[PDB]
Amino acid sequence: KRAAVSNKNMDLLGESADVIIPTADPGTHPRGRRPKLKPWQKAFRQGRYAAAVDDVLNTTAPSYDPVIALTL
Amino acid sequence: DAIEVAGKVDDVLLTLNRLTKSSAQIIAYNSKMLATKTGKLLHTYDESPQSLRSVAGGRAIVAAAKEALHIGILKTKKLASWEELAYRFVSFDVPDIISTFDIRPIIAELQDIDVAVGGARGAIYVYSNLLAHLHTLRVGTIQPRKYHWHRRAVHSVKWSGDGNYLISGGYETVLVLWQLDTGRVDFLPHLSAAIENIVVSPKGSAYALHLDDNSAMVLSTAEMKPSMYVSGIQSLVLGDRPSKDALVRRVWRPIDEIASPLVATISPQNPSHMFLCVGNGQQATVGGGATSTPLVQVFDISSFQGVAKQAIARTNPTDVNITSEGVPIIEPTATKLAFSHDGKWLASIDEWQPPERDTEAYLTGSKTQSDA
Amino acid sequence: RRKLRPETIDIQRTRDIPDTHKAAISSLAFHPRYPILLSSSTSSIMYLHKLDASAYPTPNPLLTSVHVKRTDLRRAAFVGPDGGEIIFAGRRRYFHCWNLSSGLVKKVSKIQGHQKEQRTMERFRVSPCGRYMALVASDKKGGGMLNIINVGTMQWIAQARIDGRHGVADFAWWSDGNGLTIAGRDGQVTEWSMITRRTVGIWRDEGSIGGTVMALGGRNGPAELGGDRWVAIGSNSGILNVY
Amino acid sequence: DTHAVVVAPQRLAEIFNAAPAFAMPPIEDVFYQVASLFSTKP
Amino acid sequence: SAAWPKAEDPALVQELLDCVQQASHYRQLKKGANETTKSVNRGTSELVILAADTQPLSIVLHIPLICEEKNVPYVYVPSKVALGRACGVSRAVIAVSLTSNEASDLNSKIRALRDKVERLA
Amino acid sequence: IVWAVKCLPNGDIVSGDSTGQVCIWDGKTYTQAQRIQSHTQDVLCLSVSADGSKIISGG
Repeated sequence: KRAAVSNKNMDLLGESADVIIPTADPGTHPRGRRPKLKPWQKAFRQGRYAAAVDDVLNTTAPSYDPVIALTL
Repeated sequence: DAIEVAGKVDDVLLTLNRLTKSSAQIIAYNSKMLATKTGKLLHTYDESPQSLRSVAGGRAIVAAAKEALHIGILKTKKLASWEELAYRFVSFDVPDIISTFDIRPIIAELQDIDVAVGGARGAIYVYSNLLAHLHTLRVGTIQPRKYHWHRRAVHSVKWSGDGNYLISGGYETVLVLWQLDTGRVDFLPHLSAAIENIVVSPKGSAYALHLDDNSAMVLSTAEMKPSMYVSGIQSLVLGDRPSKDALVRRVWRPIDEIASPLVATISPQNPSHMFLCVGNGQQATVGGGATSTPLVQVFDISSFQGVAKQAIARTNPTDVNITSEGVPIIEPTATKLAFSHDGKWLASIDEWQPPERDTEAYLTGSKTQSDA
Repeated sequence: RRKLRPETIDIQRTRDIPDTHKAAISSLAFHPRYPILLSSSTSSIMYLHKLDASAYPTPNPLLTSVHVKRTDLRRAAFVGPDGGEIIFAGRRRYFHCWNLSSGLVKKVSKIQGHQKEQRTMERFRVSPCGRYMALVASDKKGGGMLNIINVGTMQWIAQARIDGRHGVADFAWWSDGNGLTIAGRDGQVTEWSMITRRTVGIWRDEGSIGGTVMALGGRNGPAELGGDRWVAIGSNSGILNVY
Repeated sequence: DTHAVVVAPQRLAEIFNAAPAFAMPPIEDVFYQVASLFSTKP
Repeated sequence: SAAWPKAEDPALVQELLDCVQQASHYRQLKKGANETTKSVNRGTSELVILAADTQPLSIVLHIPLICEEKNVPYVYVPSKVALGRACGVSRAVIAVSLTSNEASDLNSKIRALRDKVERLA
Repeated sequence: IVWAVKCLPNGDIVSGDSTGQVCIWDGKTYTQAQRIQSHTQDVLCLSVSADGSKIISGG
């Protein structure tokens, strides 16, 4: 893949331009990394506690963590 | 209302005054009629009346009982003389305890009205057409469209501008928008506190919210950011109008009470600011049987605006406010908060214990639930 | 300016726009009231120029030069007969509306329940009355829809769905401002009204194996089809039919 | 309002090349042919 | 009328014209009634698409006889102008005939397309 | 997957499908006039009143 103008060259032309409109909402990451939710966090947030406890306390899984289990 | 008496439109006031405790009567006044303090009586209705609204002009007025709703159309067209100001009234029982309602006029005549009644059980009943149903002894079958999303009582319902959308807000801190042309629904979900009141701008653009934590935000549509934010002192209040979800006997009925003094320090190095302990909202603070105030705000004393806010104890604004059973969650209260000599340190204490209904399985011998 | 004759035109090259772009020009637009040209490129820059060939020291001088952060500009358009707001957009899932009085730029990012249907906001058309704006929803699947948005409140008010093979080639609002004519790919063209909010009719371009663009103009057309006289539909072979 | 009539010259060349100068239709008939070619009636 | 294996479904018509355009870019296509008749008579033709918008329809009716004698599938599309600018001609083409070769993705498309034509019949 | 179609007496077509929607299709033009998002899982059966006044959808 190859973009027409990359974001760094867009930044350089924006330095050359007059009025800059920020499109990131202030207080977020500018490149746009939002904290994505792990599925046990998503199930706990929606209120699916059975799926949350199972997805956390499954100890065979490689993403297993006792401090995550204590957190939930 | 601005009605036409002879050819001069002027203000008419429509008061709702009690005569007994569960009855009341609605009484109209001009300005010169208010100067002599006699009023044109319009209706007396006898089931714990709440509120009164009217359409543009003075053609249709809508009165609200606890379970019933009284629609009134003025009897004559063009209102020749003042002594013939009479309203024909039809009452019918809404299926739930009426918390609020918004009427939109379907129009320079008044063709119809569309009533949205937000009830105390959570539903929003939309009665689509009323003057063409009660204009015609016999009436046809009227049946409201039910829109149920809120768990607790829905605090405010309003039609939006053109009439495509039905915006609403309840205890669940979420501004909801019923799409109403499709079946869909879109929402601005995680505010600070309960959406206690909404209005729509004269144009369709802005909404203005009175949030339960003493705040108002003029939002703009589909930017959905507060273009105007105004905050107050947010402390514990003994409310005048008691609560909108204390009508239907919940698990914990919300009581207007102050159990403990407010935890507050004026801060040295900046004596105009005042740090004080608050919850998410007033109702969300006092709900649950304990003060749940896991936040502080800095409040300007010299110019009375809430400057800023921050969390001290653990809080989850983005999680659900209510458990699956129906009790609001309690959050750790910041009991003791006092400020250092320098202006550069702050030490707080926050306590939390599980609720008494929750233990039930830790009791072994002489242990009661309070002891656990 | 004279009324022009059908075989030769008195076209006349004037002083070109002085500021060049660093990428291809995605959209040009003229202000409906004043002689002001708005150009927008894929290099995230919009240029507003005032048309003055007799200017000094630079002909067609630049008013302002707005760089939009991180959005390539696929389309920019003026709103209404007064030309009060500029709506501009690209590949991303949001579009901005910049009011030319009071200067505020609002970033619309939700299309009210159809945000799954719109993975882009690149192609849109504002109505000539300025009240509405239609956006082609990025959902091809043998037939394309386009969500219609009230301009003044930026909220979804309608949706027009046509059947095709790859979706919507182009579309155009009617001149009175109510309906719109949606020319899809594989030749099906659909007149869809706003009053009754369902399809007025469907016809077929003559022998089009797939449409690419459409335009719609003139005056004194049919009164119940928007009052535009000519429709011009250009296909992917190279042939443009005018009806 | 009207405009100038556009006519490809091959049609007029066919009108006059249909026959020689002698043994052509009379000039009233050829005038009606040329006028109906240059008539701007839809 | 006389166009009884008619392709009326627009999805099938779009598939036929897309395969015609791909064969036209592969130069595996014979355009016109005379060239179609030559390909069908010589037996190099894999599929043959006639058009039903022909104003005397009887000028392409001889090709169904030769296709019935040589067992190749013929189908009728609605519009000859669509067939013409599907081949890339800028004229109206009333009959087209697309041929086969040893090994192609196009030959696999031809086999699937004549299976769909046999589903029409 | 359009699990159930039925026809109103005035000509329109009501169709419940795999998204749990109920679409109202125009009768003269055969284009859609409305999408009503009603169910969460798919609408499996429809019913239309005899005078064309009520639609029942079961998912």
